[PDB]
Amino acid sequence: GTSVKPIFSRDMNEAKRRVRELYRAWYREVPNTVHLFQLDISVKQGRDKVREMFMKNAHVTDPRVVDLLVIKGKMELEETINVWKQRTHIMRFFHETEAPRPTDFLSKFYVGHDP
Amino acid sequence: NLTLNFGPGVLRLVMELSGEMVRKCDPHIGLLHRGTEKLIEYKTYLQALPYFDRLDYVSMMCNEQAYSLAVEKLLNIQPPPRAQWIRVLFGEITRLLNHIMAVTTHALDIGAMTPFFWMFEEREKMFEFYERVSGARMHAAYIRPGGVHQDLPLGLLDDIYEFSKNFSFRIDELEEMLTNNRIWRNRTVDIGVVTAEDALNYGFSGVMLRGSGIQWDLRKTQPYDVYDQVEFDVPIGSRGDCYDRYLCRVEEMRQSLRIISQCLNKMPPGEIKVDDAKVSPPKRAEMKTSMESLIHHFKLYTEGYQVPPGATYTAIEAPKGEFGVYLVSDGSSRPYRCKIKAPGFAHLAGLDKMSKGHMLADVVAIIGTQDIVFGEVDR
Amino acid sequence: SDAPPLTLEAIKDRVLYVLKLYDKIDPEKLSVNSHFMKDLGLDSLDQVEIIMAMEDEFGFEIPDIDAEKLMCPQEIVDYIADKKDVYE
Amino acid sequence: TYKFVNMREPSMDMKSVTDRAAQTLLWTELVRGLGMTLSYLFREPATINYPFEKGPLSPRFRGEHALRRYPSGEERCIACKLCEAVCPAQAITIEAEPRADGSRRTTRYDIDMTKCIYCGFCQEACPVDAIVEGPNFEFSTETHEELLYNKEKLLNNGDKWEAEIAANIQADYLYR
Amino acid sequence: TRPTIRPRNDVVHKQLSAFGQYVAEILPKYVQQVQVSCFNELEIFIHPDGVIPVLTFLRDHTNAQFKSLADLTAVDVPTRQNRFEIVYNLLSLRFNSRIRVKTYTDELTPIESSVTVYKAANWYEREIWDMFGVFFANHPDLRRILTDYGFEGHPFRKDFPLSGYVELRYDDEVKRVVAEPVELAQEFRKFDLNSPWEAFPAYRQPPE
Amino acid sequence: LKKTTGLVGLAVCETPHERLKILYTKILDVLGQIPKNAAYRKYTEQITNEKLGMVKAEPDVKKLEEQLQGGQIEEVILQAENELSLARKMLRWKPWEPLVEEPPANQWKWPI
Ligand SMILES: CCCCCCCCCCCC(=O)SCCNC(=O)CCNC(=O)[C@H](O)C(C)(C)COP(=O)(O)O
Ligand code: SF4
Ligand code: SF4
Repeated sequence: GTSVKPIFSRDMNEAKRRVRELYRAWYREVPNTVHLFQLDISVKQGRDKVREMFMKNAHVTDPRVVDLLVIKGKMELEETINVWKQRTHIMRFFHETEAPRPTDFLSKFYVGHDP
Repeated sequence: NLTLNFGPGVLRLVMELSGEMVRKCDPHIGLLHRGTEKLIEYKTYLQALPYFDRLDYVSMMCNEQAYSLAVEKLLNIQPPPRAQWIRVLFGEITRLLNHIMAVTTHALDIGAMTPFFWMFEEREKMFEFYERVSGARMHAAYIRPGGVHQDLPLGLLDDIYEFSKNFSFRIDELEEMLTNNRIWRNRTVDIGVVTAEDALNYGFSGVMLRGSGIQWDLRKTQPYDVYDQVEFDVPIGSRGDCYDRYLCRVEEMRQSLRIISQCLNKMPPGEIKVDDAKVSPPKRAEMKTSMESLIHHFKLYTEGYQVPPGATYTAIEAPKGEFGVYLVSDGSSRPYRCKIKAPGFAHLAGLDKMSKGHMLADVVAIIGTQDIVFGEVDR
Repeated sequence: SDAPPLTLEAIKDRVLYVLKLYDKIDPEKLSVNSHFMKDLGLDSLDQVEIIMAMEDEFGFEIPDIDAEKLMCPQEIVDYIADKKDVYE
Repeated sequence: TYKFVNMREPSMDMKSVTDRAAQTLLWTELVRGLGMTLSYLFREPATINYPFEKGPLSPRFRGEHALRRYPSGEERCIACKLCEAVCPAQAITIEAEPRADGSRRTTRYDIDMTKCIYCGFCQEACPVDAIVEGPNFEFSTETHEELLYNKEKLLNNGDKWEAEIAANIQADYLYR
Repeated sequence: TRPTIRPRNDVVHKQLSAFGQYVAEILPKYVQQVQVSCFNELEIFIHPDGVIPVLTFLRDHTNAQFKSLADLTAVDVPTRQNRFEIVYNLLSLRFNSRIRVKTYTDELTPIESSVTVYKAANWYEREIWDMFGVFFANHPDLRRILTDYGFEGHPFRKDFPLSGYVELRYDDEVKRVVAEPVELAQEFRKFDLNSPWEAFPAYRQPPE
Repeated sequence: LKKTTGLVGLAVCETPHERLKILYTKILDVLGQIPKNAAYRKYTEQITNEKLGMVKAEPDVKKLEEQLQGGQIEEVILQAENELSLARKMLRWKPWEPLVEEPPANQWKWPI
């Protein structure tokens, strides 16, 4: 069985279509946001960041999770349109001020007990 | 039709203007959200009591009374009569503080600004009463889920009587400066009119209901402490505008003076907290001389008292409207859930409806007449 | 030169030019009959990116219901030819 | 019972209409408000002359914390950790160990004055009247660090304020 | 029952029980259970699909007419398969009464929005979405209302840490306010206040 | 005739008897389409028949307002309209059917 109630999409095709529309909207909006918020980054960097944030959730195989993520992304885009955020909120996506945590075993062994 | 953001109590307001009129007004909140409802779950009931003073800092003992009533209902206990009379007397005094603050702040936002000082003198005197009883001017924590923390000092009732027999002249001077003023009337009359059906459906409570002609008051319909034992009148508006609500608040101040007089005259003797040492801590002498008293003091001040499992919704007539707490207890000494219903939330939600087809300067008046304090709105 | 009708040749030149404008596609591999998936190594996001670029140069909105079937430049040029209503 | 606040119908006879027109044209209520303000001008102001005059207080006042001690000179605190457990803001940190003579005493007693909410729970949970909330309130600071009290600072506060602290405790302990 | 025990009212209990039976008879398709507490508080547990009908009934029936929506909130109980519990509190001025309607849902199952029934629910619904992550369908505009812009996660869930995951400060190198992973100078001391020796035998559970 | 009923946005209704009779007749007509065994039908029919019998047997207004136990007859007409709308919505919904489905095993078990 395992019958569940839908949100917006009956199967994966509709969820993929909604993801595509959200990506189109973000891609179109990136240069306007860069100009309006007076960011130090370029349009290329903003579009690359949008692509990275979209591909971060590429392993989701549940239409309900996918369209819930689409709803969240639409809400965030709407937040960005109306200048409800500020420069800091937009720039929190890049972590320009955080030190780069290492990945290999030896560096993590040297810094501390963190696995 | 331009869009503008009135940015940074403190409030952010995004509104569209078509010339002088207001098309849409959306308030953004969350600037004073500290997460009280989540921090409460990590504290015992006594430890979670002081949060309610910070909830609505213009009316503090009312929040204390609401939380105490909820915890008492869950505990299946009742306070002694003297504690209830103190609660009622203090609640009335707090109502005066809240109404003074609201009316004077509304007038100052309009631009009068003299009654602000005139009545903040009396507010300072009220702070002293709060201070004498609990040692704190504003964040009192006087009212506890067993009654009150301490008895009144031996010279408090006389001072309350002396103060409360000269307040009528202060209210009369405020009305002289404001009630019949043509500028004030033009600023307030027929502003933010709300119908009774819309006020009911939009979740409004308190004066916002009574200003629209609805005859509703939680102290009369659902008395909690000693209210069914005191007589007072309930002002009712006729137009639903800001002027009617201002008049209702002034009349509520006068009726609060009436109830204060009744409470002063009819003070009973007895103890001030429930004689159940498993809920209320014992006296210091008993703790320092009795073994059971010491054990109970230790366990109450370290672990707390266990509340039987269950969920309750307790609502009181706070000076800003119906103030409620939905408390869920799982049987331990820490509440499982504490949802707080503040009338400011619903009032600010209905602000957008109430500010349709009004000037930009009318939004300030409507916000003032809503009696909005963002501590309770944001929680 | 002033305003000649959109030839099936000039449309192909413009489409190919804005395809070379893409940074992820090298000029020495793509063809008019190339496929985006296996002859160039792109997923759906570059496909919508490519489609969006075409919309900007051409100037006409392309709906998503039928932009997913533009899988190679051939059917792309056929789509603008049909939408612009140009024959040969 | 209920009252009506705005249910008055104005009279429509000639005299009342003329009176309202005269009020509109001659600004009688504005003059009345001006007279009220003028009358308020000629009375004594309520201002006190700080810092030479201080506002009234009571023995129950909560101010800067202090640690008291017995008349013999030994500190009252016994490291029962009730005040730490009852503190709503978790502003009290206590560490203890047996002393040289085996007495139960604290080795660390820290109160973070920037975390404390001055609710008085600590002074009422104490079974030996060790920690008290003193009556001092003029202890502002130019740096954040000096508001993090340790055991030495609290003991110094107790030794400094013991006179009026004990006077207030004597005056109020019958209500507790 | 000495003056230290809260007095018990039986007439209100009987009236609430009778009205609960009446409501459960009228709407047998949606109501799953009816309860009356020992302190005279009536609550009704219904199916998620009956949010719009039942509420409408309680707002429009000549015998119920629960006109006012006092409060709307959610409760998180992670041990349940249906994690979140939605609570509606209704006040009837004509009959001077209060009722409670309870519904269940999970992370992915949406609940039909009751803005059409009660306008006051509007902001309340947003609050739930801000704090728990419950999605309300057919809402006029559903977005965060309390948390910061771009805040990740729903704070009021039981698995959300008390101090969150990020903290704000000001950086002079970038000349702006930045967010960092949270690091506390003093860790929040966790107290094991719960004790053995159960206190209420009336709530004892079977030993399964 | 009274004026300014007191509730903002509620107008004074002239000849309220005819409006009440028409509304109650329409409510009964809509209820006639609900199945007989439905509890909603019998309960609402009983209430509406009682109200109609009380409104038809009293020509006065103040005495009728006192008898109806609703007060301010205009809001009684408003409640009649609300009941009619609810009856139509209920005929659409059909809530007399059996339960949709049982809840999970320990859905409503408190504590935990
Ligand atoms: C300037 C500052 C910019 C800030 C950026 C803000 C980021 C907003 C984030 C929006 C919310 C989301 O991520 S929405 C989360 C997106 N959901 C999914 O990806 C689920 C299914 N995924 C897939 O199908 C494939 O991975 C996929 C590659 C997607 C499809 O490839 P194709 O169809 O080609 O085959
Ligand atoms: S006054 Fe309250 S918050 Fe301050 S240290 Fe004492 S118990 Fe803690
Ligand atoms: S309650 Fe008193 S005796 Fe116990 S640790 Fe605190 S200060 Fe010391």
